[PDB]
Amino acid sequence: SNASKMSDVKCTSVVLLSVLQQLRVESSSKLWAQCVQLHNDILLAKDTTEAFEKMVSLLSVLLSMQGAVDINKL
Amino acid sequence: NASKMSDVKCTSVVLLSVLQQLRVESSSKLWAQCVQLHNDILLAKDTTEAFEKMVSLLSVLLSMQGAVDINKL
Amino acid sequence: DKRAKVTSAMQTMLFTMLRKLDNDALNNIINNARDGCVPLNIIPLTTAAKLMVVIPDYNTYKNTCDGTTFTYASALWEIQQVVDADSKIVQLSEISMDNSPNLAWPLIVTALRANSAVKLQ
Amino acid sequence: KRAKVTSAMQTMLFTMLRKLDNDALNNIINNARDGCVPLNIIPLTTAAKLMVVIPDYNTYKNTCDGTTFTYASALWEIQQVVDADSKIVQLSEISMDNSPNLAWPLIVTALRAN
Repeated sequence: SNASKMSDVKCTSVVLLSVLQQLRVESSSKLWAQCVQLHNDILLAKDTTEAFEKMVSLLSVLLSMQGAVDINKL
Repeated sequence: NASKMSDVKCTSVVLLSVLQQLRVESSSKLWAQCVQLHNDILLAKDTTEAFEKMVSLLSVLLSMQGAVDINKL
Repeated sequence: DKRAKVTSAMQTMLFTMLRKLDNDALNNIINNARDGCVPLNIIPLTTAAKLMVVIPDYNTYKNTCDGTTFTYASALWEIQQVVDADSKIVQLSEISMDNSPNLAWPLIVTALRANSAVKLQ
Repeated sequence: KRAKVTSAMQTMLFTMLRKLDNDALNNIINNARDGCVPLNIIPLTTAAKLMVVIPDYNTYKNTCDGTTFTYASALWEIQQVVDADSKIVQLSEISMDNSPNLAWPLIVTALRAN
């Protein structure tokens, strides 16, 4: 049950990083390094609480990019 | 189903990232084939098509003896 | 543009996975983003750390703010400053149903993650 | 620390793969755990050619019967077998008593059946 979500949230973080990469965030050197570190922290998370809180930060990077993604997927 | 669809597509993104970390981009022809497989998985409309392409994509990783430990296998 | 089709499918799968996780904080910030309330810096996790958020309209202001408290990402945040779209300070008393058409939307709220434990230590 | 990240990403990959619970993926993962691994991309079309490493007799007998090779939820028609020295091996040679005399691993070439 909880181990199910653990792998699910880790899989999700890889997609999130890939979506951010496809949005040319790698050109923002400092921001991209912060995204990679958060993704790394999620993959290395010990419990679902820590993984979810780090995902909050990682996802907020995507959500700040208005017009890059649509509200129709939100 | 619709969740099985999202899980398989999520898995294929992870598989490609695992292969990228294993330097498969340095084989331009093979990397082009992996990307096309991943693309077709992400664009699939049914689970059967998505799983058949995943077999091909996964076989790239499994072909690389000494790149993934037997523990995870 | 196959790359664009794939990008669209990858983004749609991402939010399908996110909803399937059913985390209250993730749901909150996605649901806020759908209404135009989006963060401007990375959402921080340590107490007293600074968050800046866009508030697009009065309806969203009332749905997230009460007094000096902003509710977001399953946490409470103490509002320090509000500025309008020309970067001019806005007092909370100005944000009323009657006065909001007079304001330059969207507003930008700066707030600090609230802490409940031994506040005077 | 990139090795820890890389190891975590690969553990999660195979945990997700197992969660998909697909027979064909399960079959090739389990075969790979025993050392039976492909040498080209597994094809999906009738009569397409596949090459696999077969490490030992127990794996050979686990996957091969007559001239049929079972793999990735499909049947494959064995076309040719070679040993480590790239010398052709007849199926009649791959036997419990004679396998100690072969140069393992073998490489089996087969064509997908429809």
